[PDB]
Amino acid sequence: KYDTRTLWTTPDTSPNCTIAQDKDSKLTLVLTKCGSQILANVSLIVVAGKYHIINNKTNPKIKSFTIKLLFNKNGVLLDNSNLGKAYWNFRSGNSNVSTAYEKAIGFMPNLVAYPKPSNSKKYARDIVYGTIYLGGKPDQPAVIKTTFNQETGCEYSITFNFSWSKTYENVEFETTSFTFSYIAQE
Amino acid sequence: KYDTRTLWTTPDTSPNCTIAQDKDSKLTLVLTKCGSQILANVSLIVVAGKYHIINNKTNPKIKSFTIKLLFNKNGVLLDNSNLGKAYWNFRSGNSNVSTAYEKAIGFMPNLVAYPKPSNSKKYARDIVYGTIYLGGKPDQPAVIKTTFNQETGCEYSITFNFSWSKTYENVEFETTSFTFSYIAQE
Amino acid sequence: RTLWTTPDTSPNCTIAQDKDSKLTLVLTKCGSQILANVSLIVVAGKYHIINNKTNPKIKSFTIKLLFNKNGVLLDNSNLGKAYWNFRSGNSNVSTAYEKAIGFMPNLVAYPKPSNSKKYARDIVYGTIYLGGKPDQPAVIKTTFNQETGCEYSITFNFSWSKTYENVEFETTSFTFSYIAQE
Ligand SMILES: CC(=O)N[C@H]1[C@H]([C@H](O)[C@H](O)CO)O[C@@](OCCn2cc(CN(Cc3cn(CCO[C@]4(C(=O)O)C[C@H](O)[C@@H](NC(C)=O)[C@H]([C@H](O)[C@H](O)CO)O4)nn3)Cc3cn(CCO[C@]4(C(=O)O)C[C@H](O)[C@@H](NC(C)=O)[C@H]([C@H](O)[C@H](O)CO)O4)nn3)nn2)(C(=O)O)C[C@@H]1O
Ligand SMILES: [Cl-]
Ligand SMILES: [Mg+2]
Ligand SMILES: [Mg+2]
Ligand SMILES: [Mg+2]
Ligand SMILES: [Zn+2]
Ligand SMILES: [Zn+2]
Ligand SMILES: [Zn+2]
Ligand SMILES: [Zn+2]
Ligand SMILES: [Zn+2]
Ligand SMILES: [Zn+2]
Ligand SMILES: [Zn+2]
Repeated sequence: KYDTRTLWTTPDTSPNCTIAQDKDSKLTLVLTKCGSQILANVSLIVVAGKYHIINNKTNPKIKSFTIKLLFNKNGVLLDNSNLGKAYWNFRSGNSNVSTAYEKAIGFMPNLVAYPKPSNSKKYARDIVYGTIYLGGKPDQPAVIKTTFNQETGCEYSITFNFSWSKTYENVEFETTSFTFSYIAQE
Repeated sequence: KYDTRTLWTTPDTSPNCTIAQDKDSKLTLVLTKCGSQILANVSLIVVAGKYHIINNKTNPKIKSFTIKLLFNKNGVLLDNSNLGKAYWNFRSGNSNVSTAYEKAIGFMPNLVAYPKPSNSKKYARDIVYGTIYLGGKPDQPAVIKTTFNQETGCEYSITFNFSWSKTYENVEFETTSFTFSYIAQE
Repeated sequence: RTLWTTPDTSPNCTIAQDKDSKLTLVLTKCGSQILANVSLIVVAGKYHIINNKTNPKIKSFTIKLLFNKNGVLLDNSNLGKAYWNFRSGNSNVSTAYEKAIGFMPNLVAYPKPSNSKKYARDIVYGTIYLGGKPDQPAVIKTTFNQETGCEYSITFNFSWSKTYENVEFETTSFTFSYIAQE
């Protein structure tokens, strides 16, 4: 059956995301609608390019990057997002429904909770911080900062900024999972 | 909506909470019922009075404060709570249903999991800890400690204690969001 | 919709000796994701009172839940089967469940051990606090489907790095989620 309460990337490892080069990563993102809140589960695997293997010995200034999901007024993912549109859809089993969705407003971050930009200092409640671990190692933390509706050129957005303090020496950027939630638009 | 699965403060910024003076803050709290667990999402904006701008040079020992939600046997908010009664109801759209609810036991913290204070041994599982960030700045952590059913003068309670260890100088007390869950009474 | 240990404090888990602990675990199915809430009370034995001045090398322990093709708990799990069932009130359904595959950790998200690249996404880390004291953290590492001799697994490793002196191992609560098998 069509799982109309889940919007996801599918849980496979095929690259679906472009951070620095085309399809250099798998963002695994599952949004499950529990009424007024979306329960969100996220991880990242970088498979190629600039962020695949971190070396802060050779490149000490490379300490963060950003993955943006931008949505229009109907909750449809915009082309300029880092996440590709071909496997972002409602769930069917371990895959997606066949028809590209036309409406997902119920999965969008609430605009009264998280107003869009701006020319307006905004309240911090539109941010959630967490920590994930590279390679599952407990001494390899990175910060995942999630921000709602702070991108311009869209109606809604979810942004993930990944950052770290440690001087990583050939560490592959693939992460443990993090769960959060946010208030839904409808 | 008439969303009988969500009890909330609404997502607006109208001050609804009294910490040190009348309506000096907006507590944004959303309780969403996923069967036997309540999914909770919380943030705080202090808009005026003593806790609005922290200055620990002027006030070295102001390092914490508490917001309490106290409930009767039917799950109805009691007026000694810091959150105002007019701001707390079942969801309708971005607003509240027009008349106060009579029962919300399904939203109350489970008394077997989290007993009221008594002569019996108190267990730590009635607490959840998280860290939120003032102004969304990653060097401005504060701890949110949430405690279930540990107030007297009520049948159920949810208490939020906000505290910090750093010496903050002119830092605005408005927070990022935190998600947690707890076991429901019914 | 809810698989759980019941929320009472009667011991149901064997870490170092028979029924030395109460694992309170609640798994609620929100569709494609399981919402999980976990805490631990150790009541007796080696892990009840931590004293790292006396015993410097007692710094971690593991609790394993092993499941077969049907989502049924295998009896070599640390958690006892008598206690683990679908909710009815504050107790359990009268009969033992035959099926809960919809509560199992998804095997494409979280594959069993293999001879291919092993990804970290099958781990969730959190911190809980012993005695509810903010200066007594311990790490709770949760891992999906990485045990052998089972179809599915959930494992909780508890560890700490501070030198605790006479600290009772009873934790605050931690919530996490994971992608469901179906
Ligand atoms: C409830 C609660 O929160 N309790 C905490 C209490 C409590 O606040 C007080 O007791 C009051 O009640 O405090 C604990 O800490 C006591 C204080 N303490 C002692 C130490 C040793 N060092 C020192 C240190 C300090 N800094 C400051 C920079 O840090 C921040 C900041 O700017 O303030 C913290 C922010 O949260 C962070 N922001 C974000 C968004 O993340 C920022 C940010 O990153 C930067 O600003 C950049 O923008 O930074 N730095 N050092 C702290 C310390 C401890 N270690 C041990 C080794 O570290 C790790 C590791 O990397 O290996 C961390 C890792 O996450 C962890 N892994 C896991 C899975 O948990 C591992 C692991 O435990 C071991 O490796 C074993 O495998 O350890 N290094 N440096 N710091 N603070 C307390 O009382 O114990 C903590 C308690 O939770
Ligand atoms: Cl009022
Ligand atoms: Mg909705
Ligand atoms: Mg102490
Ligand atoms: Mg299912
Ligand atoms: Zn790689
Ligand atoms: Zn297009
Ligand atoms: Zn290491
Ligand atoms: Zn302000
Ligand atoms: Zn001001
Ligand atoms: Zn600063
Ligand atoms: Zn004890």
